[PDB]
Amino acid sequence: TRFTEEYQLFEELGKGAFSVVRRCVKVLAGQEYAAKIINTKKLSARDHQKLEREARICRLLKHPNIVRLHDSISEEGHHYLIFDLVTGGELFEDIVAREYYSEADASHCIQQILEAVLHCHQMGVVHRDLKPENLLLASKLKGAAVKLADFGLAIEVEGEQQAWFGFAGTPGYLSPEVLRKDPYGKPVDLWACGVILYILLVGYPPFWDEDQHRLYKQIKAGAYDFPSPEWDTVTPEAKDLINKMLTINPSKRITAAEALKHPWISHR
Amino acid sequence: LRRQHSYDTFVDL
Repeated sequence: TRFTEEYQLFEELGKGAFSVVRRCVKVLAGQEYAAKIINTKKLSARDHQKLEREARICRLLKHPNIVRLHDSISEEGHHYLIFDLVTGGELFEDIVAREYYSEADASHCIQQILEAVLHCHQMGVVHRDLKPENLLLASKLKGAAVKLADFGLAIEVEGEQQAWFGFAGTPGYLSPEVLRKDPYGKPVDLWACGVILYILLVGYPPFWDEDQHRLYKQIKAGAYDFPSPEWDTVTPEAKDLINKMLTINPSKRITAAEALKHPWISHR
Repeated sequence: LRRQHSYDTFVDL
């Protein structure tokens, strides 16, 4: 139907579960995109819902630090998602490669992540799954935009509505309120931002334990610290921002707007 | 620093 009529397929850029990503061109526009081609026949009822909600939620977001979903087409047994062409790979991969970021690079990175999160929150969306694996670099070039991706676990919220939206996310980045089965909302994204920022600076997470029971106990207790000597030379304002993000009471936790006005960021 | 996977429900690991 409309995908074949408007888009021209080029080379494979990546593969997922029941999905291939190819470079494509909107023929009449002459602009290149990443076309995610999904075999809908292979998807479970659960997977179908997550595709539907991803297609709806990503499409209502428009921000330079969010991977833009330009189009969503359903044909005979194939779903097509047209995204921004992003060739820099995952923030996760860049952190593994570089080991850690300078305060200047960490601040620049988290600034772009908070702008993306602020946009989501203003548009009435909670991502629920912020992690370096779900953040992509626009290109290989230094200073290339960081873009938020994979809205498969994203929810719509009405203003400052708190509700039990279910147990969802990535263990290491899960907020205390989700672990506590509490009604939750926008703040869960800011906790994940704290975990990401911690990782950016020293290249290991504030909460890790092979024993998940211990891991979840530590998160709920806010039992993180700044080990020596790596943290000894990190500025107090950097640690202050992490502390305000890793606040176990989501009501007392710094917002995306507030975080962007923090001395260590100063973007708003 | 290890890759971590997204869950849509609680599972005790």
